Amino acid sequence: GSPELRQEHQQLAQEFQQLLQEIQQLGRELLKGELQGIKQLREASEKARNPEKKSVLQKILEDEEKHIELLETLQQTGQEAQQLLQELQQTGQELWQLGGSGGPELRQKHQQLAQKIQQLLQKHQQLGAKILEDEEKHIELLETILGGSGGDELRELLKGELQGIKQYRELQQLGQKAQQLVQKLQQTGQKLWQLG
Ligand code: HEM
Ligand SMILES: [Cl-]
Ligand SMILES: [Cl-]
Ligand SMILES: [Cl-]
Ligand SMILES: [Zn+2]
Ligand SMILES: [Zn+2]
Repeated sequence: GSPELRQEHQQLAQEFQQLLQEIQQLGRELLKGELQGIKQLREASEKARNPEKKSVLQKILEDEEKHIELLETLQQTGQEAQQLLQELQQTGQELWQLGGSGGPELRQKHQQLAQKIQQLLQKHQQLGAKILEDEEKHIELLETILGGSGGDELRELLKGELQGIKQYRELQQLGQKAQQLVQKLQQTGQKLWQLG
């Protein structure tokens, strides 16, 4: 009944708020690591004398720089979702008291905030998927230049890129969980209105 559904909706929102925090914190860890890996790449690229290696490392570096902008956009998208979550909280606490009374604008605002957060999480997801694909492409490029012996510095770059992919995967994993929570928030909140 409604008591149990209000409890579930409350619990889902608390979980969502924690997950959003963990996402943002991971983005900041991803920024740090990307910045650190770019330092190593720029040095390696500059020091490279083999044409093949130099050209590959320049393409990786070019695109890693672009990752910094994409990650900043991802973090701005997560912050916006946090701002909307605040508003869901305040409007939801008012809906707890008012219910369906008065005109529909409060109800609609809360539904519209939820729709907007779902759209932000889809954007965030897509931007993260774009970064992770390209990070994987840079693994494949590094492997092209890692034939034979030596390549010690290249192996260090590869190891860092592999740690990056681990983190990006975790980022997408949390985003998918967050999107699932938002679906459950929608379903439970719809049930709350249906039960009146
Ligand atoms: C991202 C999606 C959503 C989030 C984070 C969210 C969050 C919240 C929060 C924090 C509350 C106040 C809980 C409390 O009383 O302490 C609330 C209340 C409520 N929400 Fe949502 N909500 C979401 C989507 C929806 C949708 C789509 C609907 C309806 C279509 C809905 C209907 C309600 C209703 C009826 C209440 C009042 C009952 C209550 O306070 O427990 N919510 N929501
Ligand atoms: Cl260079
Ligand atoms: Cl070289
Ligand atoms: Cl590439
Ligand atoms: Zn990257
Ligand atoms: Zn690339």
